[PDB]
Amino acid sequence: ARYLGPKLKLSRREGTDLFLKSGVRAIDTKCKIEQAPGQHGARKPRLSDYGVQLREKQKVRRIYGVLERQFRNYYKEAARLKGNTGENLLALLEGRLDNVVYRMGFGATRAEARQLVSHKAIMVNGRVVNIASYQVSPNDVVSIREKAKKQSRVKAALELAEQREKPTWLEVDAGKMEGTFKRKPERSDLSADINEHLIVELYSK
Amino acid sequence: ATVNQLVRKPRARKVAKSNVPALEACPQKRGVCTRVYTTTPKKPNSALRKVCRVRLTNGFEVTSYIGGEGHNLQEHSVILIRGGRVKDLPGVRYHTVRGALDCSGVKDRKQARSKYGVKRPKA
Amino acid sequence: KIRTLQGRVVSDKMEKSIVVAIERFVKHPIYGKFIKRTTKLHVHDENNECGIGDVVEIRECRPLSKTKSWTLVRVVEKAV
Amino acid sequence: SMQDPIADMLTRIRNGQAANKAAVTMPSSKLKVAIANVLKEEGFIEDFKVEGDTKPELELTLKYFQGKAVVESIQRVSRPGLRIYKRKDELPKVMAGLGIAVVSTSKGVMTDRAARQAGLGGEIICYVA
Amino acid sequence: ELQEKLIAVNRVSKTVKGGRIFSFTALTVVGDGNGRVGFGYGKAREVPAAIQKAMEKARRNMINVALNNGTLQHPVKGVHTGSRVFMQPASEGTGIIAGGAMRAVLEVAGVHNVLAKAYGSTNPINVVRATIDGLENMNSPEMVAAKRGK
Amino acid sequence: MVTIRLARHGAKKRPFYQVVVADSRNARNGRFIERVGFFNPIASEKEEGTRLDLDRIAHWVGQGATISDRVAALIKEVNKAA
RNA sequence: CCCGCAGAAGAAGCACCGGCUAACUCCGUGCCAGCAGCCGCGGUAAUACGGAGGGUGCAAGCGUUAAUCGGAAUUACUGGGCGUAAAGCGCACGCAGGCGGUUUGUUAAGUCAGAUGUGAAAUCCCCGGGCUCAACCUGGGAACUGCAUCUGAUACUGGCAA
RNA sequence: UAGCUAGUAGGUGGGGUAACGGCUCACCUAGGCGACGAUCCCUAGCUGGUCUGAGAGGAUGACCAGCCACACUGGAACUGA
Repeated sequence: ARYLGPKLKLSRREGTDLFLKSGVRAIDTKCKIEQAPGQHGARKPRLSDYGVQLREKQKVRRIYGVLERQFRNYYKEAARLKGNTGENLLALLEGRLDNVVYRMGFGATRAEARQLVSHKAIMVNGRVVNIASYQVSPNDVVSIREKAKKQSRVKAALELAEQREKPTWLEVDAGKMEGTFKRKPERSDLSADINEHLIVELYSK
Repeated sequence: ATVNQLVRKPRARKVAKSNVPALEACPQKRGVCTRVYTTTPKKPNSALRKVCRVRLTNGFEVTSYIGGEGHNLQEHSVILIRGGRVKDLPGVRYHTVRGALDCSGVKDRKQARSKYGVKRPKA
Repeated sequence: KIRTLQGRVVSDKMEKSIVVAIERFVKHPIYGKFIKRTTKLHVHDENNECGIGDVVEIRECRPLSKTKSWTLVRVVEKAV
Repeated sequence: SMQDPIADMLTRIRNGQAANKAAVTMPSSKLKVAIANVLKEEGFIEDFKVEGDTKPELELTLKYFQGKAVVESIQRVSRPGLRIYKRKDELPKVMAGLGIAVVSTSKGVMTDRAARQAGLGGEIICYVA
Repeated sequence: ELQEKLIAVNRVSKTVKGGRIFSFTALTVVGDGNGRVGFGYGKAREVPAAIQKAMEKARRNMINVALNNGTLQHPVKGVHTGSRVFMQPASEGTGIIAGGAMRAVLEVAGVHNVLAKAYGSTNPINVVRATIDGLENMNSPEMVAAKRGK
Repeated sequence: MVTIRLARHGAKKRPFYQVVVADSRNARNGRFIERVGFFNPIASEKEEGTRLDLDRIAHWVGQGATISDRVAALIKEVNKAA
């Protein structure tokens, strides 16, 4: 029900940093990125069309830490909502509670944020939410409880929040350790390199 | 094709009957395996293929392939037939479920283990 | 008013009764062609004024025999 | 025998556009002049002219924009073998609105735009694309 | 800004005097990403010479398409030899959802989000030829209004 | 006898009762003449918990319908407004 | 449901890796053992068999089998064909049937527009609400493409008269 | 599977039912249904719906709800709204 394995291997099959070990240090430096996703990893794949579509879906799931039935349900919900299904799908992945806890700098990675969410260290709107996939509405206040406030992790995580780009659709404020999800993220406000038409076309075959 | 001709007599695609009269279209059936054979295949292949002939529980006497390397079937040995054609033998339409009623799992197997009735080796 | 139908006499020979064919003109559900379609009805008339080949209006009433739940109102267009 | 003179008219116009014909004559009727008036109004033909006294003859001066022909594809929809009567909601648009569909409504012979604006459906005669 | 991609390579044969002789055919489509689609066939004795002749023929023999915002305009049907092909503008009907060998020409064509369904034969050499014929005889609202006055 | 009565429709350990007008010898969640309101015994402490069409209820009691003890309790709860 | 305790401590499999189809090498076997949905692999260096290492896909599931629809425009109403691929009766006459040039008038049956009654509730869809979320439950609407009746319109089709 | 039907089709009168009605009986007429598929044969509970489908359709009708039928098998009535 979640991955639990070598993370930088997943980041190495995709060829791109999936932010799976954000943590203390800088850019990887001990990953052997691009070089060998397994034993025959030095081989160029010469990847197919199914391979590029598949590999795009796997990039997105392995970023946000979602498995397939849950992702597939996000595609059905993004499909039925009015508008653009790629952009709706990223809006559904960005409203996840573990993601919003990661974006605010409360967790160093999304797995650490998922353990903060999971171990009842996070309230939304003054109610404790235990669930990684809670869908944070706009104009909500998500914060850390009094237990697990001033624990080392979150402090260190806010320390590495300043190294990243400070997302526009949040009120990050780390003094009180509370945040406000203000609006839904625009497609132009996130990541610029994921090709969601490939995963629309992957599920539409 | 003219719409009058279809009002007089509509389109009708045929029924496309079943490859496997395991009757009622049940997932498995059980049978008694009246005998055990080895049978030579069709022309481009050559082997001796281990195949039983089975009196099912619904009356039908059908022949059935036995998967994997080596079996313990002999003539009474109540087995669970499955459904699935072996193209290389003329007229077998079924398989035996290994790891079922009187059909043991394949000895010393480690991969694709579930489809041969073999439990996980303790390690 | 009352709901009535119009049709033509298809046969005559019965003892104070008649039988009337009705022509409903209905679109085929699959093919979209408007097709003629009949409805033969055993219709009552007191004193059997209408003969074969007529055109007659007809209303529904209580049962008067087996099938027969229909009775004429106006014989029109008898022309032979 | 002739059993659909409208499809005959549209055949005359397809084969006149296809042969770079300047003008097209045919026997005339009220429905053909109604359709021809819709075609002139919507810009698919240049002009029409009904002559004769006892045997009227409709004449359509055709259009050619460039070397290409203006009437790209004219089709007969409600043929005599199978007539097609659409409501005001079922009333189709051809080439996503770039191409009219001549519907005979109770108010007269109109286009799809004009009869969907008038709020009434009818018998859809031909697609002009 | 050329955006080339190959669809199909095949091994054809000839059958001379002494045995057979095997040649390779490419089939590529180039296009800028805003109309301007071409395809080229090209055949040669090895595969990279075949693709190079195909690209070189496809860079010339390139056709204009009157796109909409990012997509087609009206539904269009193009036919070639045995290969009948439908397309539907799918006004932001997200993603290019076309068959094989039609996804490529629609991809480099610059269209983004149409609905397709090839019928008939679906030989790749004739399913393009039935997409360009198709995208070629698809005209814009400023062309139809040019033709018919307004 | 026609009865204005409750009919259990929510999930397990979470009932939602719909007050209907049924011929009394039908099943509970079976055939009814018309539904006329609802009653959620939880709902949350928000706004309603219960709405109930008093005009149609007065119509059916005018016809001769009987009322169970809960529906009488709900009409005694929502008296005219509160 | 809330709080406290102790400690990462009790908690990961299953299929697949020749092409289709994401994912590759070594060893054993040598037309055997066996695999296989189709194409087909195996007769000594097998990316197809059996094992190992590695990888891929799913995940408290995963595969196989049975069954349905899809793909299948391979029954084609939407939406196919018939010189040679299957397919034009050996040729005609003709009843029932289907279709029917052109003008005017009337009708208004088909057709169209509106109204009313009905089309049970649930289910599907939309906008909300409650279970920590979700599944689930639920409020209101839309929908139920229909039928019947009444009111109109009269271009087309039909009836009638010329 | 091309003919089926003699209470059969209709009429008059008597009886019967809560109620019309060949529902039943006597008499009279010789009809009625059928290629728009009667009769015979095989299968089947029906629907709201469910699954699939872009759709039109195709398959199906487990749970939930409406209707029908049955209560070991064949038949009959009694009590009773």
